[PDB]
Amino acid sequence: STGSATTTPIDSLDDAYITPVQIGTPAQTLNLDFDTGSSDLWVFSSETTASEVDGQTIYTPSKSTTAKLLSGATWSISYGDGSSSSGDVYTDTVSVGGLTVTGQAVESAKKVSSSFTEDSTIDGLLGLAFSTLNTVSPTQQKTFFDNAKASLDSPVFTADLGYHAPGTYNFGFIDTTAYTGSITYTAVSTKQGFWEWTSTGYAVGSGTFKSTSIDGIADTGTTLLYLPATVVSAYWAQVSGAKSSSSVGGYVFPCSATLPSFTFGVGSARIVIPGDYIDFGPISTGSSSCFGGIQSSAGIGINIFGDVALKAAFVVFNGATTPTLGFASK
Repeated sequence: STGSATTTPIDSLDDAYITPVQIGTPAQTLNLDFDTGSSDLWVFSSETTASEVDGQTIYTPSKSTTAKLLSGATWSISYGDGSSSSGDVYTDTVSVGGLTVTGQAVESAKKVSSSFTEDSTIDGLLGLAFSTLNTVSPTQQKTFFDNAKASLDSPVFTADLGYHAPGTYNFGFIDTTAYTGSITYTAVSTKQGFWEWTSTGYAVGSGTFKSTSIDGIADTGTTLLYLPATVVSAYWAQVSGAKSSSSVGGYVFPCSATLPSFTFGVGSARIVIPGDYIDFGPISTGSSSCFGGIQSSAGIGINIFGDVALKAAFVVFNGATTPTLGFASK
């Protein structure tokens, strides 16, 4: 089998991407944030505290003839941005772009933190990291990809995120029309549960490529590119007036600037992020200070190849017995 679904930016900045997902019988369609940095499929629901729902579409398990309470199971998750959610668990039929999994754990939120409530466009998350990170207790549950894998034509999914435009998540096949050149594959460590890999270096604008190993995670659920402070300083030093602002929480730059590109290495191959992809707009409405799309990872504990990086590439998440990642230009 295969599946293919369009993913759409939630706003004019590409702060996140939503993909429609069918849950239950009859189908209830929710727009989920596909997150290769986490491993829970959780949704706003008829069980979510009413004051914490503000415009989201909810899953109502009592209206699904295929929903079954997973007795005794609870979940609770906290994300790198400080947000969180928790609740109980159902199993139900879940379909993405024509690919159907029966018995998928659908984690129903009883509580969500303010940032989720405040984002009316995201009805939940669909985790695509390794199932060892799944938070369901006392019986850990598998991701949608893990459950689908054996049925897929090939044990892979691909992320083709758009810049200020829709893109595609494919399951079970590699669309050879969706990228240019060849796909360069690179090793993955699953030891932390992430799609963790090592970039071979970077360049700023037309500058020379610096060969240096940068371990990080391919994370569709993170907006920006988080890299070591040395790399990030080298980038922003090429932008007149750019500075790190403790009050804003990262590098800002004059909105009048033209940003240089940023290149990252995948083996001997190179992925170029155009400068425009690094502009996240005014820090507050009407400000002439703009927020940068490349930020330091120094306070995180891990480097994160988020959407800013991934949207410059066609990315293969290869879930073969030894997983690997593939990157192609497009």
